[PDB]
Amino acid sequence: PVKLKAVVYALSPFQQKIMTGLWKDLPEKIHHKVSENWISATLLVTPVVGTYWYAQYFKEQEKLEHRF
Amino acid sequence: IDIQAAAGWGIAAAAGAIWVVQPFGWIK
Amino acid sequence: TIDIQAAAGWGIAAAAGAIWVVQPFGWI
Amino acid sequence: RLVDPRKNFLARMHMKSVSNRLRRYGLRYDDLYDPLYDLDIKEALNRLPREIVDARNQRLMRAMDLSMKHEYLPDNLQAVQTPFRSYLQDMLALVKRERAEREALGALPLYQRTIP
Amino acid sequence: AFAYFVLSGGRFVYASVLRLLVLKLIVSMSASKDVLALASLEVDLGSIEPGTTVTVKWRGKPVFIRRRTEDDIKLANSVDVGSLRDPQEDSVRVKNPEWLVVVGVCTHL
Amino acid sequence: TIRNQRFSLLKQPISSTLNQHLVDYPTPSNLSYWWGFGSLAGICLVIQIVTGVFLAMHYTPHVDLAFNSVEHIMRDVEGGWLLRYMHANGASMFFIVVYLHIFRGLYYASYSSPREFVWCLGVVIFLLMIVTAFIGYVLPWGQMSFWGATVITSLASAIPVVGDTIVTWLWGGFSVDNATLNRFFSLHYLLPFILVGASLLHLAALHQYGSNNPLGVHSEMDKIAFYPYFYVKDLVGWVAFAIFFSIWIFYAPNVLGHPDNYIPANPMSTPPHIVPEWYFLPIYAILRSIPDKAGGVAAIALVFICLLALPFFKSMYVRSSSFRPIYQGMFWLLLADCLLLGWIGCQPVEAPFVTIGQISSLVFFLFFAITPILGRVGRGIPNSYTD
Amino acid sequence: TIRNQRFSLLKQPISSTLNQHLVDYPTPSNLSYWWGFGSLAGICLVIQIVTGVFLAMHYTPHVDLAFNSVEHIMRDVEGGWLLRYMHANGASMFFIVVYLHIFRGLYYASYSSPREFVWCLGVVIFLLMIVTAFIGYVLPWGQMSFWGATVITSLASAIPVVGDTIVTWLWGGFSVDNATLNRFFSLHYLLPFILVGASLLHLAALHQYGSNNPLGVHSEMDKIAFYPYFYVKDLVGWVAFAIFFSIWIFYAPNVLGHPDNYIPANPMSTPPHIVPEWYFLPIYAILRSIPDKAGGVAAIALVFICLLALPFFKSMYVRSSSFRPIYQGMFWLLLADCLLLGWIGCQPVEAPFVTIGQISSLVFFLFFAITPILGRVGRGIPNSYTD
Amino acid sequence: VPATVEAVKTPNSKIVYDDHNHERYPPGDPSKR
Amino acid sequence: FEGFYKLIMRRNSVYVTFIIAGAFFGERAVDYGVHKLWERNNVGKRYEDISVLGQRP
Amino acid sequence: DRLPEPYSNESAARFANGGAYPPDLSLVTKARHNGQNYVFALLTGYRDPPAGISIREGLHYNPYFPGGAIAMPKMLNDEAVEYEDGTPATEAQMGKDVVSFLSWAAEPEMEERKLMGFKWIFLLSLALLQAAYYRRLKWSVLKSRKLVLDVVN
Amino acid sequence: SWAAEPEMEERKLMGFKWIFLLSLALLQAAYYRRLKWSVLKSRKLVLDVVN
Ligand SMILES: COC1=C(OC)C(=O)C(C/C=C(\C)CC/C=C(/C)CC/C=C(\C)CC/C=C(\C)CC/C=C(\C)CC/C=C(\C)CCC=C(C)C)=C(C)C1=O
Ligand code: HEM
Ligand code: HEM
Ligand code: HEM
Ligand code: HEM
Ligand code: HEM
Ligand SMILES: COC1=C(OC)C(=O)C(C/C=C(\C)CC/C=C(/C)CC/C=C(\C)CC/C=C(\C)CCC=C(C)C)=C(C)C1=O
Ligand SMILES: COC1=C(OC)C(=O)C(C/C=C(\C)CC/C=C(/C)CC/C=C(\C)CC/C=C(\C)CCC=C(C)C)=C(C)C1=O
Ligand SMILES: COC1=C(OC)C(=O)C(C/C=C(\C)CC/C=C(\C)CC/C=C(\C)CC/C=C(/C)CCC=C(C)C)=C(C)C1=O
Ligand code: FES
Repeated sequence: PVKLKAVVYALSPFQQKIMTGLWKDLPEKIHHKVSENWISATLLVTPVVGTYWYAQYFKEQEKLEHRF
Repeated sequence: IDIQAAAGWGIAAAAGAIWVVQPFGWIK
Repeated sequence: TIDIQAAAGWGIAAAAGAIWVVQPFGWI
Repeated sequence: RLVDPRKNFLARMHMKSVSNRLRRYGLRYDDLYDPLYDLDIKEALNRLPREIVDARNQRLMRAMDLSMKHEYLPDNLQAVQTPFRSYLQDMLALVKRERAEREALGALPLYQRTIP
Repeated sequence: AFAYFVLSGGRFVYASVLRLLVLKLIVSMSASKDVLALASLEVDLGSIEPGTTVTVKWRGKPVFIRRRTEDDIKLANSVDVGSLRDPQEDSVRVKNPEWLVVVGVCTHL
Repeated sequence: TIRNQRFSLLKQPISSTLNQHLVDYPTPSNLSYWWGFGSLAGICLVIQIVTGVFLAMHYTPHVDLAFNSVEHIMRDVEGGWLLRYMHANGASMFFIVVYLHIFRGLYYASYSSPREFVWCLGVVIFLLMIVTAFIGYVLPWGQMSFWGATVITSLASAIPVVGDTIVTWLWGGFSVDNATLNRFFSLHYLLPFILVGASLLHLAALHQYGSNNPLGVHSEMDKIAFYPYFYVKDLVGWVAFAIFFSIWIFYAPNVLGHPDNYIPANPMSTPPHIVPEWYFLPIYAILRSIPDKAGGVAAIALVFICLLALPFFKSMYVRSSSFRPIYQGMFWLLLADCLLLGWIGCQPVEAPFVTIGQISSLVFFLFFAITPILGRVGRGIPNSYTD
Repeated sequence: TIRNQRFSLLKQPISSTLNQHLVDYPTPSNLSYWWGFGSLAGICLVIQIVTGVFLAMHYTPHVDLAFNSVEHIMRDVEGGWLLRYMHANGASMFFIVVYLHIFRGLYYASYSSPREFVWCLGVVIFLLMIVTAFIGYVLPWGQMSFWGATVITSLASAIPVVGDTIVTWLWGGFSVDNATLNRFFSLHYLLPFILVGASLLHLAALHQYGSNNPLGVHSEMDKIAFYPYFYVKDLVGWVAFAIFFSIWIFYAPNVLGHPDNYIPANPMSTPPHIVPEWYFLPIYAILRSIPDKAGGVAAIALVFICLLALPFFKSMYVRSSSFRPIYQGMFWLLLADCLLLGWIGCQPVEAPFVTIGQISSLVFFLFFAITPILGRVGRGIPNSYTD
Repeated sequence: VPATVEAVKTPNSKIVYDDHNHERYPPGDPSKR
Repeated sequence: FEGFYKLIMRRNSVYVTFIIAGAFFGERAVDYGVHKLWERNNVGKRYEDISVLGQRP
Repeated sequence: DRLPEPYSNESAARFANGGAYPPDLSLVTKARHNGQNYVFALLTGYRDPPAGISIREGLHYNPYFPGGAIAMPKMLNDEAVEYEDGTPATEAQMGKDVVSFLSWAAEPEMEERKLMGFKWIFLLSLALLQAAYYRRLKWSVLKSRKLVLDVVN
Repeated sequence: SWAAEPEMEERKLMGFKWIFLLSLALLQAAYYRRLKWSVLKSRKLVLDVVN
């Protein structure tokens, strides 16, 4: 057991609003999600999308070359 | 607290049986 | 220098067991 | 070394990003060193004074509370944070030095990890 | 010393019993006698037009028969043996220069 | 406390083990929704077993009757189509949930000490899932069932000395036939029970040290009971999973599969497009990248060797990707690589997909090769980044 | 002590659970060979599962192929005659061992407090064994199998209102057909795994207080570790059981069975003699002693009710029959009665076997009616037999 | 004086709860049970 | 009104019956409403909407 | 009784069709990619081959069929069938109708399946809203808590 | 008779071999049990009670 020194105040679940917090400070939530994860989203989407488009470009050139 | 609870839980059991098994038509 | 002898001794046992479970006398 | 922030600018960006992430939770870098990871950290932590370990435990409870609440520290509290003020590395290094000295002279370890 | 000698005698049986039971389960998964009794037959065939491939059945092994044109024979004889992954000549694999009879099962998998 | 009288019934010997392991077990309070996929995997296993036991009441494991009995379930059995689609799509859902479960562990370094045994037990579980799902896919005895079995059972032929002997023993004959289907059905009923037992050991191993948390720090200062806090949290994921599963079962029941399995098996003709289920595609692409049969099988084994050797690599003492920006970038590159490998597996073996698959397979193995040296370099970070 | 270093590996967390529950579990030192049948029953269950899994690799659950697949097992697959005889005679050995295990518990009153839950879990196991073995006997689809399944599924018709609909639901139609045989196969693969779980809970319940001993007294003063003392005592029983099993497998493989099951099932003509396996005969006898449809089924249920209510009767505080001459005498009469009932079940329904079966059924139920009376009267033994 | 010690020694009837996730109902309102 | 209302939040046996009744009636109403919208969206495509239904020759 | 078979076995079918086997049509719309569309296009897609393409004797050109050479002839010609409802039996009308019949034959449970899907996805969405509320209600006491500690940095 | 039981000759050879071998194992099993238990069965127990 860890020795702990702390004071905790808690409110009853039936004395507070339950769902309205979902759509509170929404602009801040979106800004935090975008600004912290845009590098992570870039590192996942770019290799997948870039490789996919290169394959389609390769297939289109190969298909046209074999035509008469 | 004992007879009333027994009656209430028996009613719930009977309601559950009619809900799981639907004996509509067998009520003849 | 007895771990090496332990390995060699157990290697003989592993070889002896292998020839015992699988008996490839008709293959050698 | 390339990990030197003063010599290498890439390390400067690496240190800045880690400091910013730690500062949001009020955590020091030495609070990420958990005693269950290995017995050397546990031995080093047990040798530290009580006031340091109590403060480490309170920063960890504050951070776990913030993480649970999907919250960060207020900017006023973020200004006073010292993410890279050390309290464990020197003791950890000494514990590792003592462990190696025991091994070099053929002594039994003072502690071993339980086979899970 | 005597006790270890006596206990080893019964250990002989225990190892043999374990080996027998394990082996009996393993060999039970091998090919049955009714399967092995259907592994050798013969089938006759006819002729096909040039430039085509007909697949015949033997025992789960399709057989590829191709009537190769004279141009196909020149194309199959103008290759370096050294570059081949499996060094082999065209002549040693064919009796009639027109009829190639091979089993149509990929050697990979 | 002298226990002379009986207190709460959950503390009696009849249910003390369930109380301490399911109800009152302490859990880190900051666990995110990414920690609810272990319970979802257990529910997917229960769905697979329950539907499978009732499907086996109508399925005949004979080559002359296997395909027709599956069609008998879909057409004649009252409620048969639902059981079949909940079992066919259930295997895909199981793999989706487990794939997310694995990548959660990779992101947060959940495999690290002191939970190395939890990761190792999971890898064995993943092997059991792969074997179980594959032999089950042969049961309908369609075109992809037959030709799927012809390949995998031939993998043993990579062994030089006894490779052909193992292939024939695995087949029960000289080809894929009723002997193979009958033995695959028995193994497909047994392996899910072994998978249940492996999951129990998996959960027991984790409960020795508790769960890791998104911060990856010591969590003893802020632990709460599993019930009701993480029961209701997991219940949200269960209902959201049920909507996703229902979309496939009732509106897209055949898009996750291939139409060629609706053609009865033909040992003479071969489909021009022989592919496994989508969840075996990344492994399939790695196999096809190596231009050698022996090398390809070794590469598949090396994948599981790299997974097993991951927890035991000497590393830095920081766990979470939230504080490891370089390892965080590597993780997202690995996730994109795994998706790239799966898409390449569906592509035919031709340019440019051959080269792409080889680069993708190389990048996948680089993650496990670069991770250990990141830890060795990262061990010197606290000395370098002073106050 | 401070567990700073690693002592014996058996005390490490990897094997601590196995060490405390198997190697070092405290066991009364005076346990006789009658306490070795629990491990024998566990070994029989494992033998049935292993042989059954490999037999399911060759068996076809179809009415057109079930009989021939069993004959194909006997004649074609190498060693298949051994697997089939091991499985068929293994079910008889399982019942022989479990019947001796139950009677040890009756003689030494091992059902008494504090082991009521152990006995109750054993009764549930016994029901699982009966259902498992019965539906397995239907799988070969012989004359015995068909007419055996016809009446057991017909037992549900004893219920007045919904009895017919349960029979048709169990059949999957209007007669015992391929639907009945196919669903019996699935349940026969699943129930053995449920038996494994029930036996583990059975074992866990017994370990709460420890095993009873031949003297029936408190044994905490003379307990020894299970390994190696009761391991080497159990090993003697295992080898002796193997000799017993080998005699049946290799020299009398069909004595414990009826030749009628070697005739393919004919729904048109019933055999002149129609009996279950020998281990079901005592239940057969009680069923046929009641000259009523509903009464016969009610008596069968009353057998398991009486076995379940046995531990809860207000009994005296003395367990072992070695100190209870009246109870000891009644036990030997009950054993002779159970032997008589099995012999009666093998007899056709006619005089004098109708009267004998009725009397034997009454004597069987009298044992469970007199035992509580013995306890209440026996309570005053210490106050009447004074020094 | 440490904050925990000050809080223990000084009961405060004007307690403020974290409101990022949940906003409280006005004090003196009937329960939403 | 108040009689059933006070029994529902006071006795779990009554509340369980209320849950069972709500599941019975709620599912039937949804099943009826879904079928009505299904019939409205598929006018003229039903089996009984076939004009030659009953004259094979 | 099942629908009658036109041939005794597969070999008889191939011998009567130039060596090609007409596949069973019970699941054809499910056994091909884009099955409903592919069957309609294949039935109504018999046309002259592109320039430079010659078709061997006994086969017919169809671009939708892989390879372009099909052993089935154009069977859906105008007025090939007399409809009892009087609708004009054009090539496209008969092609649309037979694919509709083939679609039902492959998926006879679709209407029951679709009705179950709409009802239960709607009911599960309602349960998802309750599940979110139930989770947030239980966790509100933890999320709104005020923690007071002595540490600063 | 042969057609009904074509495996009988192999079955009988197996039975004689393995029943004989297991009988040797039973004799060794008894020695092993009595060797491990001898320290318990020959022990001398001195207690204080009389009646
Ligand atoms: C184009 O081609 C391809 C496909 O087609 C379309 C595919 O679909 C796939 C996908 C398939 C996979 C990813 C699965 C491959 C992986 C594994 C592990 C194989 C799965 C394993 C098996 C099929 C083997 C089945 C296992 C057995 C038979 C076990 C045998 C042993 C038994 C039963 C027990 C042994 C007995 C004893 C030791 C005796 C004592 C035992 C006791 C219990 C007492 C690939 C790659 C492919 O290229
Ligand atoms: C049938 C398959 C599986 C089941 C039923 C299962 C079940 C669980 C459960 C219930 C948990 C605890 C709750 C949770 O963290 O979600 C857990 C944790 C974990 N599992 Fe799985 N699991 C499965 C597969 C796997 C696999 C394949 C791996 C790795 C290759 C794995 C690795 C882990 C790890 C590392 C943890 C601890 C993570 C942490 O505490 O942060 N599991 N598992
Ligand atoms: C003991 C439990 C199980 C039983 C008895 C069982 C039984 C069956 C049966 C009888 C079939 C054939 C019917 C059909 O094709 O739909 C089948 C198919 C299948 N099973 Fe299982 N199964 C079990 C568990 C699992 C598990 C755990 C998985 C996933 C790992 C799985 C994956 C599959 C798959 C993919 C198919 C083929 C589905 C298809 O395309 O038709 N099964 N199973
Ligand atoms: C999961 C494990 C098991 C499997 C897969 C299994 C499977 C089978 C199969 C396939 C058969 C038909 C082949 C034959 O007739 O010899 C069979 C028969 C039988 N099984 Fe099992 N079984 C299992 C466990 C058991 C158990 C635990 C019992 C006993 C309670 C049992 C009793 C029987 C009996 C009595 C027969 C009929 C034997 C005869 O041919 O006369 N089985 N089993
Ligand atoms: C699957 C079959 C069964 C297995 C594997 C099994 C296993 C065991 C084992 C290992 C023990 C402890 C050691 C021993 O006393 O032999 C035990 C004890 C016991 N079993 Fe069973 N058992 C089975 C069936 C039954 C049945 C059918 C009953 C009777 C209803 C029963 C009643 C008991 C009782 C009363 C004990 C305590 C015996 C004592 O300590 O004196 N068991 N069982
Ligand atoms: C409206 C009437 C018919 C329809 C809708 C129909 C449908 C089909 C379909 C879907 C295929 C397979 C397409 C594919 O393989 O991708 C096919 C193939 C075939 N059909 Fe029909 N069929 C019809 C009538 C006929 C008739 C009357 C004959 C012969 C007189 C015939 C002979 C064949 C043959 C030989 C093939 C195989 C073609 C090949 O393998 O190249 N079909 N048909
Ligand atoms: C704090 O820690 C905990 C977690 O981590 C954070 C959890 O995630 C969960 C929830 C998840 C669980 C329990 C996963 C399910 C368990 C396993 C071993 C995975 C597979 C389980 C299956 C297939 C169940 C089948 C087993 C049966 C039927 C056994 C027989 C028993 C009965 C019928 C009663 C719990 C309770 C928990 O406390
Ligand atoms: C001549 O006549 C007779 C026989 O013949 C030769 C017999 O052999 C027997 C032997 C039978 C005995 C002793 C009783 C067997 C007992 C039971 C309970 C079997 C009933 C169980 C069945 C049919 C299968 C169980 C079905 C289940 C669990 C349904 C599955 C459903 C879900 C999973 C939801 C008797 C008495 C007999 O008089
Ligand atoms: C002092 O205590 C002990 C006893 O006296 C109470 C015993 O009598 C025995 C000997 C007898 C035992 C254990 C009988 C138990 C049998 C059971 C539960 C049925 C068969 C067992 C199976 C299938 C094993 C299942 C268990 C596990 C962990 C799954 C993995 C196993 C396998 C894959 C084989 C032992 C070891 C014991 O210690
Ligand atoms: S089986 Fe032909 S390349 Fe693999």
